[PDB]
Amino acid sequence: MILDTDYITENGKPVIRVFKKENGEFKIEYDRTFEPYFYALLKDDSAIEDVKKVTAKRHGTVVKVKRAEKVQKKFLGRPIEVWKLYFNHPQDVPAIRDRIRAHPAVVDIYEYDIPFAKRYLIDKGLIPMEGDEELTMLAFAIATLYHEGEEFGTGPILMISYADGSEARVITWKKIDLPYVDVVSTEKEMIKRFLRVVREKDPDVLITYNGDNFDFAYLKKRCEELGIKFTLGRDGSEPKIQRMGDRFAVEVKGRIHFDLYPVIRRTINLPTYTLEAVYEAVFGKPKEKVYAEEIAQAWESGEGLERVARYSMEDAKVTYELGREFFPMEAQLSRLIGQSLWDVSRSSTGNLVEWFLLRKAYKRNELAPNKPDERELARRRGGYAGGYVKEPERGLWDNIVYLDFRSLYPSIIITHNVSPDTLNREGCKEYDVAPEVGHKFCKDFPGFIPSLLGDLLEERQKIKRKMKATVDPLEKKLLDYRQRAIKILANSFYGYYGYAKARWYCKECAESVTAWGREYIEMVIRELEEKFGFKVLYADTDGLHATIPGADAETVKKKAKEFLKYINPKLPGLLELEYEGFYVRGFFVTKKKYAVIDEEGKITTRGLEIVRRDWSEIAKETQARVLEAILKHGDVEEAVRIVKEVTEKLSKYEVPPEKLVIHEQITRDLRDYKATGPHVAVAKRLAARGVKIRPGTVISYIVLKGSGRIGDRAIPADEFDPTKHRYDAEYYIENQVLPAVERILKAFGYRKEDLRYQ
DNA sequence: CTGTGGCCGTGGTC
DNA sequence: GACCACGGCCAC
Ligand SMILES: Nc1ncnc2c1ncn2[C@H]1C[C@H](O)[C@@H](COP(=O)(O)OP(=O)(O)OP(=O)(O)O)O1
Ligand SMILES: [Mg+2]
Ligand SMILES: [Mg+2]
Ligand SMILES: [Mn+2]
Repeated sequence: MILDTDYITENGKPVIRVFKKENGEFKIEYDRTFEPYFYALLKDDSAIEDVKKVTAKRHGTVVKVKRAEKVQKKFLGRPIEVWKLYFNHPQDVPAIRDRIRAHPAVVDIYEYDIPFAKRYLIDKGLIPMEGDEELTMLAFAIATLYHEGEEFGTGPILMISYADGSEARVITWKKIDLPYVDVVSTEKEMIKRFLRVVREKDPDVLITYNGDNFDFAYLKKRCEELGIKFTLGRDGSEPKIQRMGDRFAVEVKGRIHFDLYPVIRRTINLPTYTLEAVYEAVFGKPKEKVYAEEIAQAWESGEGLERVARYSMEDAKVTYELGREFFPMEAQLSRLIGQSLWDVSRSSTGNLVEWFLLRKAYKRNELAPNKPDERELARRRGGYAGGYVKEPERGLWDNIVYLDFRSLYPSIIITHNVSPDTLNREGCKEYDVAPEVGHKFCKDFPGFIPSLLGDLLEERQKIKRKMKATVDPLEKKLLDYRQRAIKILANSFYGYYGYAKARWYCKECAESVTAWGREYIEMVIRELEEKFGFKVLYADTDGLHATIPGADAETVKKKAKEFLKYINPKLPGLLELEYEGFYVRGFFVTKKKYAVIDEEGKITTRGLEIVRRDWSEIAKETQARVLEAILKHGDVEEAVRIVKEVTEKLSKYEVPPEKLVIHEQITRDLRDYKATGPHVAVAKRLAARGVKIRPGTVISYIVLKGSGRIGDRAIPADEFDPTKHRYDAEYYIENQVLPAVERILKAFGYRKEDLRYQ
């Protein structure tokens, strides 16, 4: 099983290294035969003579074209002649490429920015993570001495916990009478002890939660301060701090550093992303949090250190368990993209598509288009029309069926062959004409991307089957995640068409797909309402809620199933409308915002404050009980009672601070805020106190009593003291709770005045 | 930073 | 007050 590739340099020449685990044995395979290259398109092949003489000087050594050879390839399906330019070292490519491209006789150059080790994986047809090979895994975590306002890594590490299938232990340098703690003499010894555990357990995978940004950087800092070599790689090396825009990523050569945070952040929708919060959401159970001041208080006194050691040990065990649960998803993705697990688990979905496309293109002999330059970027800024959203019938509706297209946009792309290599192509024999926008797509031969989406849909269907059959709830949720991930990947191929930085960019494709989406959903609505007696209550892009007014439950279900048997045979190719759900009661507040209740009493909520991270819990909690009182009890006067009790509770300061907190992400550098809302305001004041804020920081705040701008009244959550200053009960009633519930109770004739406390 | 459609609170213009 | 960009997050 191939884990990774890289290259090192020996004698000025590149040597590729393949990291493999075969029959339980770790191997490093060396390939010295592989030659970096890119392609050049010429006005005429006589100019190759002059092009071959281009040189660059890098670090006082002349760089030259090692060898040129004329190759036949295809570009968007069409034949094309290019010159393959080989070189002696990968670094030769960035050094010479601009000067090759600037040559008068060179129309353009191609595939000049593919990393050499990944070029090797693609060109050699190697897929990481294939095989029954069993990998070993080890998680670790750290607990550190912390005081507000000190530089990173100033305080010593106090404990390094670690966990795998067998044990879960804490190394520390103070005496903790617990059975999983190993006390050693010094911090330096604690670390050197951790180093040996890893070397001797020899894990294939190293699992952390935010290790890319916290744990490994702290360890590196302590190692420098204590004079330790931080030897974790299987080749003896220290961890390699790669860079990835605003964040960092940490490699550990020969092993897979599996950092959970990017995957969890991508998969689970939480207001905050503490390890406790993530653990709770995946496994159901709570995790106690001990705090940096608690930790430091215990350490400087000797007392209460066993709560800290337990907390440390649970971090590792929980990290390991999260690691075990999500690893199969990342492995399969690794196989589907054809890149390392280390990459795919940190990759944007754009780069995942790009890397999948590059690999398939090599197998098809399709020269890849280039990422756009700044001028092509600017001519791609135009938008295009998206999906049809129907304004919902409002009020309370009974016996609601939900009908929804399977994998709609991918299914359109495949059925109508929507690809840049088939758009207005040649003199073709059959085409499909997109409605409204008119683009013609050749049907004589399969388009590049259309020919590839099918298998992604099968893979999802296969996982979906496994999911619907699985009874163990934990395994069913993880399987829900995997099938959602493959669905988002497949839809990302559609979005890629309209992605400005995309290689195989194609706005006509993108807008042809949406336009077909609109035609199909509107045809279904019209057939439902004008010929089968349904009232469509709501509809979005490719799904719709519908009922037969006045009919009983079993009539709606029977007529809905009848309609599907009628419509699906008139649908072309993979277009298929699915029976997706039935609800005894539902009500629709606005576009994107509704709630429905199934026959078992499960309320499904979409879009409403309940589901958002950035409303306070007290608003979300009240809306949930209102929703239950209406949808499950039909008792609207109880809903009202609920609201008035919560408004009276806020007025009397009887709601705890935690339900008052608001969570809002900083998405960009503070300097770049054209408008400064409350969360930004709080952020800027922390930034002024020397507190690192970066895109992805989640700000937690409460607004205090007062008036004026709300950002003027707002404070970090951790800093609210109910004794010293009281919270803005007025704010939470009129700006949080009442807008959340009145958008529902409006439909029953309640005005805000009916919900407040006198 | 895969796409567009959309709700909604905040606070900057008059 | 009206007007209305900006920003955040959600439904597809
Ligand atoms: N994250 C996304 N990125 C891009 N396009 C999206 C995304 N989510 C939804 N869309 C588009 C493409 C989908 O075909 C269409 C309708 O969404 P949806 O019904 O949720 O998915 P789907 O039809 O592909 O899968 P499913 O079989 O679960 O219904 O909206
Ligand atoms: Mg569906
Ligand atoms: Mg849908
Ligand atoms: Mn669908």
